[PDB]
Amino acid sequence: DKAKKLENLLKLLQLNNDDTSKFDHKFWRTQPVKDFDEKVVEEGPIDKPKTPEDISDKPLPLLSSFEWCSIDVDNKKQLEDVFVLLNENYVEDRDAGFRFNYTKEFFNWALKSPGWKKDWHIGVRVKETQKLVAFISAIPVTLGVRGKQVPSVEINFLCVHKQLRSKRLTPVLIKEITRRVNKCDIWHALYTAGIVLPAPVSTCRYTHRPLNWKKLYEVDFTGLPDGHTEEDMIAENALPAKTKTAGLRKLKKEDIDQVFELFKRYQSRFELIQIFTKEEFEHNFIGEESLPLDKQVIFSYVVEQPDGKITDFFSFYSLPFTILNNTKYKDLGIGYLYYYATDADFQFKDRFDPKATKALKTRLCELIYDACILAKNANMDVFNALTSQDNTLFLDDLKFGPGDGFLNFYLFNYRAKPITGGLNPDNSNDIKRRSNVGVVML
Ligand SMILES: CCCCCCCCCCCCCC(=O)SCCNC(=O)CCNC(=O)[C@@H](O)C(C)(C)COP(=O)(O)OP(=O)(O)OC[C@H]1O[C@@H](n2cnc3c(N)ncnc32)[C@H](O)[C@@H]1OP(=O)(O)O
Repeated sequence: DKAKKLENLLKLLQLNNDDTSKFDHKFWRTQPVKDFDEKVVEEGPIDKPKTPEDISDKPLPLLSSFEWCSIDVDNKKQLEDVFVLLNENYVEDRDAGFRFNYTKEFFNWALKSPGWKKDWHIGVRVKETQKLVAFISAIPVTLGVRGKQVPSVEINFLCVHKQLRSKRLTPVLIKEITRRVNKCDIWHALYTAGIVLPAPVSTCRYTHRPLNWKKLYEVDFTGLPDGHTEEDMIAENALPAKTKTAGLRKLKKEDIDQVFELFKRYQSRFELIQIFTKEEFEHNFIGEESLPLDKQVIFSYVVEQPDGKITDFFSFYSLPFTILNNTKYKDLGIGYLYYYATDADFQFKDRFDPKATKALKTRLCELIYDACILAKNANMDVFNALTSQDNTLFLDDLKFGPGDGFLNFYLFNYRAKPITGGLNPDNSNDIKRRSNVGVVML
């Protein structure tokens, strides 16, 4: 009642002409989640503490015709099954012009994270045919939620085949993967969606830096502004071929220890983060051995000083679209800004000091300017960033356009207060406060 009131208001805040994928609440009403009207007095779990023994080993009943299944990443045939199911179904509109293009290379990187368990890469198949019709994945991480060590799981890649959509099969998937994670002494999750569900702990906005404006326009992924020319836009978004900041090079393995310190030192300013083990850190920021440029997933760069000191670190991952109804172009290169760290504001006591901000800003501008060059050179056509972290320092100056897509962050079975998503009351970039959202989901 005051739940629906505040939900409609939340939906109105986020109203737009769904860009990409975007889908009274009988399922979540029965779930360990913050409700909209609920003010949080103290942060912590929602359910009374439990043990694996209160949770059964028998998987939840599916309707007649279906069956569960693990997916072994390493098993080509099975892996392929996932990205076929995704690519064909992961975009609402069938004739939208674009399709997701999840590669084997990509899921090998994302789904094989330290502690990954094939039983957490869940699927559903038709009994008779063995057709994979639904998928959800879980991966282990300890989250940092305002100083508190939360041992949790990251749910991503929920997908249900379009032909049997709206069949309340999503609850079953969720319950079942909750079951499998509860049965291993994990009681929380971090999930993000573009859709508004009961527990938005945060909200950020997608933005786009054009790297190849001409192609972007020819594919209808960007507009031609009023009183402006095609050439004008080309000229406006023109990037140099070579990066500008001295010291810049790829992230070698030998850098892990020095970077990992700089990263958790830097990251420890945000209220919601993932606490990285040197193991999982190394896995995220160095991809499969020698992939070609059109298959490489994670791009990580560092700034080495003459004396060998590592000062800065930024990363980005590729996730291409397939472009359908278009004679000139078959696909669209998409870079996403990932995790980064810099020591440029370290010699300052307060993050929000006008001087500490000025310093951090002109550095982030330098680094992310180069990230763009690098991405363009990696043959990407557009560069996405999320108003999260300290992103709001450079988004505008670096010609990151406003993008009509919102990302809400959620915590399962845990209540936390609103965390700055880098947005103002009116959805413009909060350049004064920036964001305390430290995690970057896929
Ligand atoms: C350690 C404990 C474990 C923690 C577990 C964490 C669980 C959280 C996991 C959450 C995963 C997020 C992480 C990601 O991967 S977010 C990425 C999800 N991907 C997409 O949305 C792109 C492709 N979309 C689809 O395939 C859709 O058709 C899906 C399958 C998503 C919805 O299917 P459909 O449109 O054909 O209808 P339904 O009959 O199946 O189900 C309708 C009910 O389900 C609720 N719903 C619908 N969509 C979502 C959604 N995206 N997150 C959460 N809930 C969702 C909805 O509110 C309604 O419930 P209620 O409002 O009446 O109550």
